[PDB]
Amino acid sequence: HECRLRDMTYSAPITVDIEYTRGSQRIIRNALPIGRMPIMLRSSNCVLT
Amino acid sequence: QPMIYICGECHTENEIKSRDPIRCRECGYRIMYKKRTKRLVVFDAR
Amino acid sequence: VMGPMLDAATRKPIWRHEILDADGICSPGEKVENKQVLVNKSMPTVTQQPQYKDVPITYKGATDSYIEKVMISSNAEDAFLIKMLLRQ
Amino acid sequence: IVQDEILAHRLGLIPIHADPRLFEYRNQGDEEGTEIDTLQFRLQVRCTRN
Amino acid sequence: RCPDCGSTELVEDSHYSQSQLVCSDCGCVVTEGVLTTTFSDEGNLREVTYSRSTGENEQVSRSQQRGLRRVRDLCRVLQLPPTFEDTAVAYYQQAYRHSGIRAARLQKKEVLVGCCVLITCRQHNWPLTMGAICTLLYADLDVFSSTYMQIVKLLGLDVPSLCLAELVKTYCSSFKLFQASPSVPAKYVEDKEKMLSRTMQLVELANETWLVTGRHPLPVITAATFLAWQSLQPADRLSCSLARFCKLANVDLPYPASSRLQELLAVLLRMAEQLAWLRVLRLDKRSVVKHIGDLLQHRQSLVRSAFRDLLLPPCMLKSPKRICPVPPVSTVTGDENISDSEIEQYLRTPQEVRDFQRAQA
Amino acid sequence: CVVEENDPIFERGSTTTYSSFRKNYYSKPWSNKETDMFFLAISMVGTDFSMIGQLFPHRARIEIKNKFKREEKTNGWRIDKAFQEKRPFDFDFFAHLLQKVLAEEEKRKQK
Amino acid sequence: ESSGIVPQLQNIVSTVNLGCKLDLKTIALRARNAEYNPKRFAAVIMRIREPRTTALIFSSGKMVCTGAKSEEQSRLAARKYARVVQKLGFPAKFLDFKIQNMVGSCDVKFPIRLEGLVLTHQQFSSYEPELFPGLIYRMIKPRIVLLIFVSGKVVLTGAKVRAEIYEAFENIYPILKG
Ligand SMILES: [Zn+2]
Ligand SMILES: [Zn+2]
Repeated sequence: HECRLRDMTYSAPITVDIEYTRGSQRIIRNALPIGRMPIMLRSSNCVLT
Repeated sequence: QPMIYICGECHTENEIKSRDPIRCRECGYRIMYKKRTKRLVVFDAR
Repeated sequence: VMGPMLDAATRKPIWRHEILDADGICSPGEKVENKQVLVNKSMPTVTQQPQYKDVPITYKGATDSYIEKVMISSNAEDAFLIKMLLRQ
Repeated sequence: IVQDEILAHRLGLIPIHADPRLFEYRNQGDEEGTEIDTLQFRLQVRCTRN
Repeated sequence: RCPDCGSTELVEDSHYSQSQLVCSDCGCVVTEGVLTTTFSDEGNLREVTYSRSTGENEQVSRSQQRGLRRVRDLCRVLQLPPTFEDTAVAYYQQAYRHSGIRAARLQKKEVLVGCCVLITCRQHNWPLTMGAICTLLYADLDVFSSTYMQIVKLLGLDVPSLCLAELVKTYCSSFKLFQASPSVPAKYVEDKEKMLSRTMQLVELANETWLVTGRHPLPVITAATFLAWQSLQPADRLSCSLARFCKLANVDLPYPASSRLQELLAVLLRMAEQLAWLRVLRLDKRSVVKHIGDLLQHRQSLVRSAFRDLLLPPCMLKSPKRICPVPPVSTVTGDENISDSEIEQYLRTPQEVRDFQRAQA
Repeated sequence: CVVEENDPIFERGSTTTYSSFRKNYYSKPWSNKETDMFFLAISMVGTDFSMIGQLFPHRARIEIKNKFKREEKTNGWRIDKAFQEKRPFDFDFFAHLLQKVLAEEEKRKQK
Repeated sequence: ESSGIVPQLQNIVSTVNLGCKLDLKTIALRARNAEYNPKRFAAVIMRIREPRTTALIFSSGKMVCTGAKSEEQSRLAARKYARVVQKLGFPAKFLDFKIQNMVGSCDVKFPIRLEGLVLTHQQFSSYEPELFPGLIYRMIKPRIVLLIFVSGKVVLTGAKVRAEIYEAFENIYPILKG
């Protein structure tokens, strides 16, 4: 309802844990946002369920 | 001039001036309604 | 949002800005007629002193409408969204 | 929560026990009303927690 | 003016969906009819921006284009709104107008990108730490600050001060003591709103007690949030240390955070001494944590009395008896010189010349 | 291929990071005898830091310059006395004193 | 209603030309207190028994004398440097001497709200506590850049005469006091 009132999107932040090599030294990240997926209402992760 | 508004969840009378971040005390809700006018309004029963 | 342009002859707002409140936003509970402004919005023309031109939100309607609520929200872009709920 | 127009319509539908023979019809216009052809009923209710 | 009566009372009154500028005295129609577009007409007019219609985006070098693309990439990584992106690109173009920044180093232009992003973030009262800016900008703090000072001196743009409360809220959202995660037990998990309010009160106290002025704000914020987290439950957290809290919260421990914590605890001890029951209890830097909340209840009069009985670095409050000692004025100039003995003693002897030549051979 | 040569690091919290502003310099303090022999070298050579750095292998030229600036700002009379006194440049005995200083710092590390 | 406080000049910088070419190699070779490294820097550093002075002599005859406490002391040091260069075997002269910059320090003996100062004089001030603890003020009637600390100490620079620094401090004192 707040999203409808404020004319914004009802989405959740998509996060991922990754591992890469910067200078041949492996560096890992436990939580990094990459996008936002619009969450369907009454879904598993929705606040209404 | 004191401009008064009402919070969406607290329903408390908050006074804010122009060009201020829309917020309510003791909460963080960002929905602010305007109180009903005090002028006389005439209605017809038809 | 500019305040109501009070008429110096009668010290009262003009017929167009009659429904506006002290902040230039129409207050709930009143009736809105044809060719009446709801928000006395003024925007700059540069994008040295800024030059604001008025672009009010006039109400186009054959019949009268009553304002039930006026919601004011602020987005992340410092943009103020004003929604007036007209009822007939 | 009830709309102003709906409230006014409901109030208009409420009958009045006043004797109509003792009153007269209001002339064209004259919204202020006169003692002979008008009756005033005040309704002030403020709801609060017990 | 009216063509008939000459009056200037021309009002735009739409009569049944007909725009018309008509005189209000005699009703003479001055102008009528307006030419709009229609929807299919509106749909078939294509949106072309000034960036292409005016003629720009062509007199731009590949270096300026790379800088603009880096600005946009950093803005999108930080998830700033398109308004922030537009302000950042506008400020970057304005800075690039100057020749000194135009013909500069690669690191210079990278720091220029970072500083334009920082100025855009500051102009909207948005908190963003220069540390994270440098971390995401591939630069060092020394050159970053040098180029920032150079560009602000060259431009002269408004530089709003970083608000303390916004940075406090931004840093408090970082800590993971809100949701019970597998690593952190439930005991360390605390309320978000109450802890944020306590941290805000503590940082306001620090700002009013001359603790953040001159020093980095983030260590003070860390000390305040640590004190809040300890005061919300002093029992289970009496043994926890600053390094332990930083390790638990997965946050880089600031170096002066310990000193800020010690100074803030000293201020809280002074407030306790000002209060009656606490001064009778005779608390210390380890037992005042349970009464910090009470200290913040009426901190106004407590701080007033504490100032009645200024916060300066410890190196200056060591009884400065002789402040800025007056040096003896020595304007003895002689006639024009002194003698040639000093010249001879300055001149290098042949022996020393030969020794230096042998050494540096 | 990397056959378990390196270990993953649980650093760089994605939330935020701060600045350091101090990276490398990390000098090492002097001592009384070292200050005495430094004043001796000043009296023997002068203000040219190149020769001083060449004769001092274990101390950096930048540290020597910092010490000279500190002495000029704090103890001016000592610098004046050092410039007043003079000593011919010695090489073998200077190397012997360098070996003595190496032995002294070794004994200090032992202590 | 004077302020009652007088600043103290800690540095006087002045450039002066000798009017003749110089051989930096021989200048450094025939001197004990000579510091010069052509691969590092193209100036000879000369230091004397004046209270505090450093001369950066170049081959084109231009030398900058810094560290002095007064204009007369700086002139005396520059003349001593010219005499040393002449004794080194060069036709050095003392021409085109003018004070280029002077740095001074002062204290007001009360704390200053840097945030309030920058909010009041933003167009003439800059405050970035994350970079430098001192607020940087740039005034024009003084013609001086000032570093102001929370402890109440102000360092002024960018002037040409002692009177400029004095009137600068006298003008900035009521602003800091208020
Ligand atoms: Zn609220
Ligand atoms: Zn007319």
